[PDB]
Amino acid sequence: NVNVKKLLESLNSKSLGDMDKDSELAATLQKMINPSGGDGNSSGCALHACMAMLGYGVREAPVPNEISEYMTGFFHRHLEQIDSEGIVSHPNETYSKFRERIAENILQNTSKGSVVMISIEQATHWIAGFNDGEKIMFLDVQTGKGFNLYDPVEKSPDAFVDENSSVQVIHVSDQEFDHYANSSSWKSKRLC
Repeated sequence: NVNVKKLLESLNSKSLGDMDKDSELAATLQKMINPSGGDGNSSGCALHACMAMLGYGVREAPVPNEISEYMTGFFHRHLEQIDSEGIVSHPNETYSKFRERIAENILQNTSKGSVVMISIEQATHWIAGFNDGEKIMFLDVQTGKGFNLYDPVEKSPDAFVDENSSVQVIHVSDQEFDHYANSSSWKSKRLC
């Protein structure tokens, strides 16, 4: 049974930059949460990443035919935030700087140990964010990457972000995460 505290300890002892940390954790979680390497709707992976980082457990994300159990209606209280402008890239902004700037917004509006669901360009793609107290870790546990904007190719930290790129930071409530935790659907998802 997967102990997330001990993954973080181990990881945070490494002389790796923050992006590489995120990338390592996410690749590790991807194998557990998305073993099938599915590439459809990423919201369930991102939610399962959130659940894992909050200490509820590491479970396999719903596959497409399990979406209708719970994920189908998950965001109903957040539809306006998901459609809003959110945080828009600046011209000539590198991936690393846009990341840092997203991170600062999240760190200012969230408390330590919290998580957020991050919509990329109005739900074009979902990633997760974990506030460890000093920094935000960005986790794409569907594809096994840290911060990305759902480009069809990998992007280095010094690549330029395309104009008008955006993310919407969705503050899913502690109630919403707990509700999921107490559902049949979560409980039938395979532990590990």
